[PDB]
Amino acid sequence: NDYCQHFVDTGHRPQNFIRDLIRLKDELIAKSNTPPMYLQADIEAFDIRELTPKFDVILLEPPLEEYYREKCWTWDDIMKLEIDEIAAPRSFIFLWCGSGEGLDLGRVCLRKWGYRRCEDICWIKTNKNNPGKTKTLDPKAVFQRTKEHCLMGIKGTVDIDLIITEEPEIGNIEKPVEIFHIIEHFCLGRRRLHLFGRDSTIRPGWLTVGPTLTNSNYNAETYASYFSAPNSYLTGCTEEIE
Amino acid sequence: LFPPQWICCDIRYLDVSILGKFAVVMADPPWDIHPYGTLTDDEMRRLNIPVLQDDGFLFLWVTGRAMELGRECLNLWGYERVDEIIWVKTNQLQRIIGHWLNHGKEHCLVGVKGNPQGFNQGLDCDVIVAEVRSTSHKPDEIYGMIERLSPGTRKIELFGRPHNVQPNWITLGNQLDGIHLLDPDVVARFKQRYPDGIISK
Ligand SMILES: O=C(NC[C@]1(O)CCCN(c2cc(NCc3ccccc3)ncn2)C1)c1ccc(CN2CC3(CCC3)C2)cc1
Repeated sequence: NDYCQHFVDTGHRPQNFIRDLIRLKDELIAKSNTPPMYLQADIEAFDIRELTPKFDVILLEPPLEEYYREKCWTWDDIMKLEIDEIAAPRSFIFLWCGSGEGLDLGRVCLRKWGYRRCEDICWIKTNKNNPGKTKTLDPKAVFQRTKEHCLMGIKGTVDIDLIITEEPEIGNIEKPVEIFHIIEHFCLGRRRLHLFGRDSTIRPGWLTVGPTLTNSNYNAETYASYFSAPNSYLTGCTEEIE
Repeated sequence: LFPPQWICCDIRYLDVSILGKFAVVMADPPWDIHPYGTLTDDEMRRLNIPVLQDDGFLFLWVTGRAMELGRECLNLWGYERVDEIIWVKTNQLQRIIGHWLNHGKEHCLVGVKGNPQGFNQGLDCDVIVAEVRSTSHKPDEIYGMIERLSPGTRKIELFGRPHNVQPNWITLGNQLDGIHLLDPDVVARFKQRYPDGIISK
């Protein structure tokens, strides 16, 4: 059964036909999580170094133009972010790169900031609910684009690399929340930064920084107090120290 | 000449200028990641891919650090990467089958060279769902996507095996059974360049 031919015949994406305990770890993660902290900030005009301490995990979700088919950030803007100034010497990054030139310019970024790519996480979008919706292609595109990539980067010394959900409605720019589960399940540390998050993505265990946030509660010394001794090196996947 | 053609050879040493120009190139290279018939990074870079096309598309399978090295070769050979196919690997019941995450997919960079005219861009989408056959066997769906993209044109596969030979394609690999060429222009240029049927340096 050739699902590519079927897609050409019917408009049903091949991924429409994909089918489909230790969740104690999930509960450890939740008990480890710092209170949610968040800060409204125009990251273009903002001294990134004010965000202390250095982060174990950075989730970077710049608002690309391609997300608005029907302020956007160019890869020119993104590449100029001083991301290496706030990353811990051992740290991880998750960069949403879209599905176009971002797959190349995002790799340049990761190298610019001193990371190496260890994983390529694909968010594959099903169209079970609108097989009769054709895609207006990027001029350079050879194929209808039905996925987005989140690149994982490492610097210093259970889950699969796929997320499958239904294609969100036009104008919905949200990424699948499953990326957070993948990230948290790595147990990489508890200093977790989400750049370009929104009110709707605020989440325990995370510091969210973005221009559209309506409220802020970030205090650098309050934030640093969550990781002062004896809690300096917890993975996020262990018990609190008594 | 439409039916399948092939050349058992060391792709490092074959003079690919005898083969003419192709609307589509596919390569599935033996990258030097984490060896068997492996090519080093410099050998990959030095492959004379540039002579193979003037206007058309290259399909380049990549994994591990070849995701980046394949982008290097692609750009060095003169291509812009314009798409990236992923093949979600399933079993016969459509269930999905790098030390941080398990891998559910393989990647195929799509590069463009020149200004391809008359291709059916946008017919297929960039996700393949298909059953794993045997190790390092790519899915046959890619040939269908390529045929719908560029129907009836000449194509060439690098590092193919005998199961890979297809009509409209010339397959190169060191595990093919001899030479089998039917296109007269190719046959002529092959006899002229290789009067004794041997491919050495
Ligand atoms: O099996 C493969 N390809 C056939 C070969 O036949 C094998 C032996 C080598 N090979 C040469 C090598 C050559 N020169 C160098 C040389 C020659 C002799 C001694 C040492 C070096 N010339 C001509 N073919 C090619 C192969 C390799 C990697 C993958 C990865 N894929 C999995 C994937 C597919 C889509 C999902 C991506 C798949 C298939």
